[PDB]
Amino acid sequence: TSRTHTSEVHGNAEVHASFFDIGGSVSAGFSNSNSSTVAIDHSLSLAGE
Amino acid sequence: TSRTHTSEVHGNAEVHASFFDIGGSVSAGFSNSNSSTVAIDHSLSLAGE
Repeated sequence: TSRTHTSEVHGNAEVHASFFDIGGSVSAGFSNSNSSTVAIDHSLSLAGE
Repeated sequence: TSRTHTSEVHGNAEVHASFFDIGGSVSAGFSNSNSSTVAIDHSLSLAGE
């Protein structure tokens, strides 16, 4: 059982160049991810000697 | 318990082709993280010999 909480961000860039228009930008934001993960695992093991 | 800190660099470049439209979108990105990773694991066993 894992209540794994990951809080992230966004960041990039972008520019524009042309015959007419020159522009730019920067991508920016925020994030928060959480994964409510549960599982189950069975196992056999047979050993000889 | 755990605490992931995933960082990143990037560098990108795209150009779109149209009739009278042109432009180069050269990019670069970076996005860090402040996470929280935790889990509770149970187990039984039965070793019969």
